[PDB]
Amino acid sequence: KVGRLIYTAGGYFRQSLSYLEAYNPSNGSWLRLADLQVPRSGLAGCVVGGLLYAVGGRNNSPDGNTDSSALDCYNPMTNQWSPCASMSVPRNRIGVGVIDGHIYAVGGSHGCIHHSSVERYEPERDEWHLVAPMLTRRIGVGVAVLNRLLYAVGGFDGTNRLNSAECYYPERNEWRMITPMNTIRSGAGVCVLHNCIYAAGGYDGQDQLNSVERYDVETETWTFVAPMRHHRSALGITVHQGKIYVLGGYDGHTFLDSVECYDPDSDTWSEVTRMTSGRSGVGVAVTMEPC
Ligand SMILES: O=C(N[C@@H](C(=O)O)c1ccccc1)c1cccc2c1-c1ccccc1C2=O
Repeated sequence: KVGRLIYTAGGYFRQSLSYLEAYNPSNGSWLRLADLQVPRSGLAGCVVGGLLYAVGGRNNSPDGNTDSSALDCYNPMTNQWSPCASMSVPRNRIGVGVIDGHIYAVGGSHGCIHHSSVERYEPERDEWHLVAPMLTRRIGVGVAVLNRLLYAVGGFDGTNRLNSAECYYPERNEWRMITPMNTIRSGAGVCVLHNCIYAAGGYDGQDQLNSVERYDVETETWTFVAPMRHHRSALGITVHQGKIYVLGGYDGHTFLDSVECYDPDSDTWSEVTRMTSGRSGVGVAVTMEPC
């Protein structure tokens, strides 16, 4: 269990960013690692087999905006990125979850197109294949996996921001609606901790949110927990050693550098570090330290 870092890839501040930086909770240090080959915001990060994957996003740049169909792999042992097979379609503001060593890419946008489509990547074969689409088109969607079931939470369908959520049952290749959240959330951070799916922050159509709610997969209810110190949309999120970490985002005024940590035992958030610069739209995942 030792030696793991929180990696943050990409993001946005004025333009999309290529940064890969890794935080060590055991000593408070940050490392700057190999830049992404292409800057991207609105991507997602995940880890399979000790390798960090960066999925989708968009390169917002002075010379144009290009939505990304890319899958790229970072190996901490070599500090190098390698391209993988690309997805069927570009997906900005994507959500991603991993089940049994397979990466699911969910929703996202391509220009004015808001996807309901979903595809699954097989690292051993370096292939993507489409699976059943969601019941709702969702961009800015939060995704997490609990008990080998995949959840898609909130987002924007092209007309309205959403409080709805749905679950994918892989052995039936089928999506079903679950109880909706109490709050509309686009661009929330969504993760799994213990028996619950958490949705932290986001934008409700009027304001960035500091509230946080969790869905108990047995009781099918959403319950609010302690709010974050900062309102934030387009935040990064991950879980490490039993605590939720939220990174960056936009608070309605500033691109945040703060990283907050949620302790479920005390139901409290604390500010634990700051990124090297404020940014939104990052991808985040946990794997072994490099070299
Ligand atoms: O929170 C906002 N927007 C969310 C939405 O539209 O649902 C969203 C959700 C997910 C990804 C991107 C955006 C929002 C509202 C007004 C002004 C601004 C933003 C914003 C967000 C991120 C970076 C910069 C800004 C910014 O200047």
